[PDB]
Amino acid sequence: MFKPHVTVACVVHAEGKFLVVEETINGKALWNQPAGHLEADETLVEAAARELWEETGISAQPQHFIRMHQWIAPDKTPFLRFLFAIELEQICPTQPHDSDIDCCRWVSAEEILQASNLRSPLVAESIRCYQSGQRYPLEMIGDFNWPFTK
Ligand SMILES: [Mn+2]
Ligand SMILES: [Mn+2]
Repeated sequence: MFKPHVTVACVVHAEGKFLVVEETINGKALWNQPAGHLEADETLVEAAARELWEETGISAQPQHFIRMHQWIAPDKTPFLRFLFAIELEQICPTQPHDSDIDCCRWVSAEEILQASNLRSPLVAESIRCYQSGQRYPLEMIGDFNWPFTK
């Protein structure tokens, strides 16, 4: 049965900047949203909150649903990437709990769109969706008669 990879990602915004994670991937440092795979017996939204925590060490629940992109990666690996928005009042400290993460930067929209080191083109598209003002309720992609405790 064809299954596809399912990932979650978060636009995090505060004081006019966005949070970005810097991973080194074979020798170069790239930027992504905080993003991750969805794991088993997990809610998308739950998954987004864990990947945020793991990649940045921020405790925050995703606040809205921006959009989902379905795309294929350069090596033909298929994705359903669920994108979310969180707003905070101010830039908050960060501390990744994942080894693969080198660091977090808080950066302007135009730095992300001009940047030549993005992990994929969805990283800038993401900022383009955010900026369109598109958001939705979390309930758009929510769970149904979930067996486990939230
Ligand atoms: Mn991760
Ligand atoms: Mn992960």
